[PDB]
Amino acid sequence: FVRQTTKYWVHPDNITELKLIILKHLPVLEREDSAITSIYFDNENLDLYYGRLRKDEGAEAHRLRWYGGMSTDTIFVERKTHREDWTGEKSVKARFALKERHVNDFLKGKYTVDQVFAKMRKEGKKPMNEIENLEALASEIQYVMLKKKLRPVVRSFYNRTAFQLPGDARVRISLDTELTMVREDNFDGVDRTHKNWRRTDIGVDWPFKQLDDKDICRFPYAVLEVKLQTQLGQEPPEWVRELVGSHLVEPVPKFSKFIHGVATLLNDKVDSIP
Repeated sequence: FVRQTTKYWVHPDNITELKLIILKHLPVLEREDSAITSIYFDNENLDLYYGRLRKDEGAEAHRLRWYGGMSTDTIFVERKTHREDWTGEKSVKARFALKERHVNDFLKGKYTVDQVFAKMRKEGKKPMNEIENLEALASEIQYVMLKKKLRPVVRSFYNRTAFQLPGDARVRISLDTELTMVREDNFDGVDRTHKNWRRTDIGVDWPFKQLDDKDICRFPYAVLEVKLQTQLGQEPPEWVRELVGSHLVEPVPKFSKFIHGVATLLNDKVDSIP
């Protein structure tokens, strides 16, 4: 079989109609469970933003992500690294999990790499080479956090719903809704975070009505992702071809939420905008 993954933008007010159509064909796989929140880090010079915008060889993006509501304790510390084609290497994404109570301390170097990985080394369930890999990752994140004086700058939030028939991978779909960016920085003298890795005056309670609305960017689209596995040489189901060819959706290229968030919410601060 051949794979295809495609993303489409959807007008917000077509969401219900779109979900109804999908549900005729694929079933859905508290309301807070569907939340995905990521806190992107950068510094006062927006060094990481510019590095990612320009696609510098080696340009890193750093974000801390959690799935679900505010009782979720597992925080994923994530780093993306851009590699230019000329290197012969592919860009990479990597992450490791941390309990929430260790996040501030880890980022500050008060909770050490050895401490992060002590228990997983003790249980020896993970191959040591993988643990080594994760240690190099954690150390390098800790280092850039300090060296580049990074702090929380923008949050991305959205809800993800997935639709899938068990045992049939011909078509799998996800729908991301409530796409939102929220300021996390202190650049205007407003201390949004009070030394924490994320602001705590909101949770996953979109659309965050309690906040200063200038801190919020509500994205004007939802995102549909369709993944196909098509036996060569058959066709994808007719209903999918019809849907994707309809007025309800439009194909879109790769779009950075980090870049969109900074460029939109801190427009007065950037001197290059996509």
